[PDB]
Amino acid sequence: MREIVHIQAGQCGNQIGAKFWEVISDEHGIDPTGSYHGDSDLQLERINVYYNEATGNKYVPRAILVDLEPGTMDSVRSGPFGQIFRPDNFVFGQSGAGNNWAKGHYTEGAELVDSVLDVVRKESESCDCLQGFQLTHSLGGGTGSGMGTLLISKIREEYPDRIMNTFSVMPSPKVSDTVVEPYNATLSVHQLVENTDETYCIDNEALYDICFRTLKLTTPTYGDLNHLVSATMSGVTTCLRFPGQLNADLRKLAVNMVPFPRLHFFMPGFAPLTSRALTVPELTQQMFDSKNMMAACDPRHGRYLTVAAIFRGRMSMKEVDEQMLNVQNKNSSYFVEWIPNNVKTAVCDIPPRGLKMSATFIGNSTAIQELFKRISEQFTAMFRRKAFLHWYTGEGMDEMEFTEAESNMNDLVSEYQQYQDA
Amino acid sequence: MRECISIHVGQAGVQIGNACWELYCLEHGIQPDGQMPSDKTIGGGDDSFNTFFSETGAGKHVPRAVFVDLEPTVIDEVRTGTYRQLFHPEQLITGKEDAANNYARGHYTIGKEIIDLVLDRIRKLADQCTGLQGFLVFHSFGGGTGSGFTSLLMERLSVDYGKKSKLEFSIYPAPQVSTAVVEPYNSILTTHTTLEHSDCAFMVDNEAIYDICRRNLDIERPTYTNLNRLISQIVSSITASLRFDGALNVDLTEFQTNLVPYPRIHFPLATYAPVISAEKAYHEQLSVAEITNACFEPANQMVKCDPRHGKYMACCLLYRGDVVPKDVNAAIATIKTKRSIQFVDWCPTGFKVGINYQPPTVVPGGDLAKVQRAVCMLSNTTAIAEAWARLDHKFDLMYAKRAFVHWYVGEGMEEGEFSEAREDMAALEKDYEEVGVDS
Amino acid sequence: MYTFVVRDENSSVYAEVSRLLLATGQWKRLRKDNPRFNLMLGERNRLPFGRLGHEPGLVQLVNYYRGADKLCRKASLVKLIKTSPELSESCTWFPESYVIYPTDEREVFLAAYNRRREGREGNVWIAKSSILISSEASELLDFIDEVHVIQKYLEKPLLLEPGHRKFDIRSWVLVDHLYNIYLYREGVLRTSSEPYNSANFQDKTCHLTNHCIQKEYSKNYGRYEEGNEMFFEEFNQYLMDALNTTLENSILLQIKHIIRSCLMCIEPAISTKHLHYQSFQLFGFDFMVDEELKVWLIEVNGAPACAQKLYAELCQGIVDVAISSVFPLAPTSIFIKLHH
Amino acid sequence: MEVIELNKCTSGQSFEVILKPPSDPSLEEIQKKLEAAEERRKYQEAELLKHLAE
Ligand SMILES: Nc1nc2c(ncn2[C@@H]2O[C@H](COP(=O)(O)OP(=O)(O)OP(=O)(O)O)[C@@H](O)[C@H]2O)c(=O)[nH]1
Ligand SMILES: COc1cc2c(c(OC)c1OC)-c1ccc(SC)c(=O)cc1[C@H](NC(C)=O)CC2
Ligand SMILES: Nc1nc2c(ncn2[C@@H]2O[C@H](COP(=O)(O)OP(=O)(O)O)[C@@H](O)[C@H]2O)c(=O)[nH]1
Ligand SMILES: [Cl-]
Ligand SMILES: [Mg+2]
Ligand SMILES: [Mg+2]
Ligand SMILES: [Mg+2]
Ligand SMILES: [Mg+2]
Ligand SMILES: [Mg+2]
Ligand SMILES: [Mg+2]
Ligand SMILES: [Mg+2]
Repeated sequence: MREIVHIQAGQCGNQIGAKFWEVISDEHGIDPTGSYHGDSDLQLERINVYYNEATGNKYVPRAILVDLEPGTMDSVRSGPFGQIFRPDNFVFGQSGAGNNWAKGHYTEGAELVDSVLDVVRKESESCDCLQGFQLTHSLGGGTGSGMGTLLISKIREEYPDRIMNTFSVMPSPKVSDTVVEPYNATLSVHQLVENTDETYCIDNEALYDICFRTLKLTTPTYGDLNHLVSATMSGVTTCLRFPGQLNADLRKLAVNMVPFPRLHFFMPGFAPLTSRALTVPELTQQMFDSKNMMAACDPRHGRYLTVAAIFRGRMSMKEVDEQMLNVQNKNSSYFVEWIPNNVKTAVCDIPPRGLKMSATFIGNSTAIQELFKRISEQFTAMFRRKAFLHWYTGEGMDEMEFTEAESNMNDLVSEYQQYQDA
Repeated sequence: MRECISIHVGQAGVQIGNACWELYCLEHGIQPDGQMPSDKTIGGGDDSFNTFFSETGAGKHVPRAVFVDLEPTVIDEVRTGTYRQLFHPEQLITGKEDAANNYARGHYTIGKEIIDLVLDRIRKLADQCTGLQGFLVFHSFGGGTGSGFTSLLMERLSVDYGKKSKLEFSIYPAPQVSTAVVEPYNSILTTHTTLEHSDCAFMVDNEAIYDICRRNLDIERPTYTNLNRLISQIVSSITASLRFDGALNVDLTEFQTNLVPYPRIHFPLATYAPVISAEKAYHEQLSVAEITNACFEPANQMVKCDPRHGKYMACCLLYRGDVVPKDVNAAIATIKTKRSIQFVDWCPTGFKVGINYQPPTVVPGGDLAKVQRAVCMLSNTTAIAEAWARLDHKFDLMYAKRAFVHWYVGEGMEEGEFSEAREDMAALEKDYEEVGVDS
Repeated sequence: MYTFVVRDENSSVYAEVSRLLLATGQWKRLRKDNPRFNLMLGERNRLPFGRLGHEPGLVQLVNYYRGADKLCRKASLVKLIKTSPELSESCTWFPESYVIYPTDEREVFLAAYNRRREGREGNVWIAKSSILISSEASELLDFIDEVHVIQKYLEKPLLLEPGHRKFDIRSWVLVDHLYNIYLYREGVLRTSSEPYNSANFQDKTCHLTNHCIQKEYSKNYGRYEEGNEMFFEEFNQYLMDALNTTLENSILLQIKHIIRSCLMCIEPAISTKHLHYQSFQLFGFDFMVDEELKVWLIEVNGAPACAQKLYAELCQGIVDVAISSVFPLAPTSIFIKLHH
Repeated sequence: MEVIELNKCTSGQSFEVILKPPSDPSLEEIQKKLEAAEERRKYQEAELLKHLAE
């Protein structure tokens, strides 16, 4: 359990992915050319988890950039850290997906998927011991939603005993592009229930609300939304990337955070929310607050199955344990009493850029059903009148596949409610 | 002379292994490189210390030890550290990917691929023993390797080395230490599979070691290095009788004879004192009366329980340093009347006492203080059952909902094995009841 | 905000404490099987003491001393008093009882019985378990043989006038986490409004000293006090007028002595000075008083109910000295502090 | 209270002080149960690759 292979699919996945590589390269002291110019070594210790070592002390990301149209991937190469990526890891089509799950999954994406798997296999063969894969993508579009879930299924066929991790961006009417996003999301959620170990639910509704309320931005761009995501992605991968006292790989995270196979859709959080010094009680209070959650769900409307906190910066370990147990013991109604010791805490000395200290939250709450209900209602509103189905049935699908995906997500909601009342 | 091979399984086993063999080296005057100036017999001699150390013609003193872990980073610290020259590379064994805090993965999936390799390296050590006694197995209850692979090894050691003794040093899980959430499963699965195959098992609750480091050494947040150095003192006090010349606990079978009347009931409660801070640079030396008194306080035990509500089957005192029999007899008589020491009806209510005049060595610049007399009390009490009851309750809470079971079933284990293992712990709890009360 | 759990539904004392803790606006109740608590109001039987004091960060308290049943079980009390090198032989205040089983005191019971049957000192003995009375040994042994004790029945009790009636004195003792013994200054006498019989060797009405068993068997529930409960201001006045002594001198010095001797004996077995969980407990000592004003111990009740009017004051005393001593909030001591 | 069997040497000494008097599997089954786990893993992998082929 050493190397991780990153994949990024579609517009959202590549833009979020590019920001993730900006942040962690800066933390690990890797400049845009790929050269290490850093002060500490607590940066190179587990650098090979996300980077390969080429000759001349060059550190190149173990990343694969995927899209069905070249526009967004050309923008990544033109961007600040576009030099660092392997040029032959850019796998791109010309046609585009048209925000259609069917085009990404069945017709247009099926052409390109073998070329991606060749790069995945080329990267996986050179690994000393592959942990698994992490994917960044949206569920509202075509490529990242459709082809990303196709990639997940194909990667599982070839690597069935490796961990499959995802950073899935959920659609919302507040930051919506197309009206067919509930179809695309419902189809993808059904795929993610089967073929992933760990999914981080990054709701655009929450990211918009965090930018609009607090932070206080009247007009948030995708860059403002992605600032929160790249901060979160840095936070949750901290134990994988640095030598924290906690022993840390993707399988151990899955073993402890996932009590039941289908329930692996986590609710991330972050503090402080950024765009000057914060204490341990204030961090602990913020990360558990509903206003700091990256999924638009009140955790007070459900119960925590498992929780995973990651404090970053040089602080008192005693004060962390007191404050975590303060929050935990005195809000004990919102934790399940049938999984003892279900909140764990890790501490890393190196903080993120431009913060003295921070705290990242990872929660397997039953309140995540609110997110899936919201998409189920948006789905069913349109599906009961067969609205916009001609886009999908024109690509060879039929109504039965939609009916199944709807039933499967409603089962998932029903399953979260089953364990909430226990 | 009769040898003793020490096996170290998983992270906890290896890192505690480092603490023990570091200490052993300082106690015998063995240097990092392996030279022992005190040893005049080169390449042999069969002294009391040779039970743990073999010798080469060059004058290197090599631990009779095998370090095993399913991932390399922990054993790599042994290979890179101060005592790399101590161990021959064949002793240090590492897998690629680890057991992920899963008993089933460590036992069945990954363990099966590495078990024949580990027994071969043990056989290499065993072939160079004139008169082997048995084994000392260091591991964790909570860890996937420590639970899973250890139980497989303990099964295979009963086949391959049938008549030999097998002693356990087990690290019992504590949420202060940050465990996994599924360690209650791993603890009960490995205990079930190992129960028939282990002769004597010294449980060490990390909660007790953590709180002793907090309370006595005045540490804000004890690291593993703090815990292991404290634990290694207790291991040293237990193993001292094998390594040094004396006439008590002098062979591993005596631990079994003295402490274990019922074969299943083989979990003695260790109690060590004094634990003193190095910041207290001049401290007022504790007498034999005081440290023997400390052996009946719950604060100084290795497992947190109340011996007052239970019954002693055997009690055994291992003094180290400036002690004589008169001091111990005077201390025992004073303690007799004060404390409520209830023994079982069908056992002699006595204390088997051992003194080794060489006082407890400490690691230079360590948090522990150098003292002139210390004691470790090994006592088979029914109050240890409390530890099983806590752990069995944590199991029942999760297993009532089948929580985390799919991870074990996914590695080939069955749901029957959970309830099998649980019913054996239910039987074990009942065995402590039958022995520990009048009705 | 502190946290506590309730595992005894029909504890009138600790249900009142539960309500008084909520009145502070600083305690709040959890479901009973939640381990994350500061205070356990535990179940009376099979309280899981082994699982207490292991939850990290939480100082855990409980309202029962483990092994205090030693004192509170009638059979274990007799075994304790006899086998202890601090009480037996030296002690006199306990009526010398004997244990019988369905090792046993078949041998010992008949030793003292025979020399009493020779002399003029009466030979009445009362039988009970952890409610029969007879002068003959034959009439007791039948129901016994399918924990049982045979105690020396007090044939010469102190009488209340008018009426020549019998009583037993209940006094509440609170032993806190530091083992400071606190006697509640208001006690109570469970009287019997029916006059005391003597020559009748079969009747069991006045003979029984209870409040509840005096309800069913007797219609006369007393107009001179209500119900069958007399308090420390009235009984002190009766003693001063009739006997020319106070409650303090004649009786209360002996009560405080017996409370000390019983609790100090078990202290090193039950105390939680250097333990991973703390504990307090409310005991209810029951006493008898003979015609020479010597006080006799009858039974120590480990989970006692209080009297109706005294619930408000006593339960406030419990939360002040026992609970809030360990868990401070943001007098007129209602207790008498016995040392230890 | 009395002390019995006191032994001595330059390194130390030891004794007993009495206070009151008194009143399996085989190698075949191991490799069988291990291979039974392997077959159940291979069965669960087979049903997956079957289901993925669908
Ligand atoms: N005393 C002590 N306990 C430890 C140490 N390392 C881990 N533990 C404890 O052991 C349990 C975890 O077991 P590990 O030994 O880390 O796991 P492992 O046996 O390597 O198994 P995998 O990690 O799954 O391969 C936890 O309950 C820890 O508290 C150590 O150095 N000292
Ligand atoms: C990949 O890094 C992580 C590793 C683990 C964990 C982890 O998440 C913090 C991690 O993510 C930050 C981890 C997470 C959560 C829980 S709550 C049920 C848990 O019990 C156990 C763990 C484990 N160990 C500890 C001490 O927390 C597994 C290790
Ligand atoms: N947070 C975030 N969401 C995005 C971004 N770009 C697109 N989305 C969301 O993703 C969905 C559209 O997916 P997109 O990636 O454009 O389609 P694809 O390129 O075919 O995968 C919509 O619901 C958008 O709100 C981005 O940069 N950040
Ligand atoms: Cl053999
Ligand atoms: Mg085409
Ligand atoms: Mg091809
Ligand atoms: Mg788009
Ligand atoms: Mg390990
Ligand atoms: Mg020699
Ligand atoms: Mg054997
Ligand atoms: Mg597997």
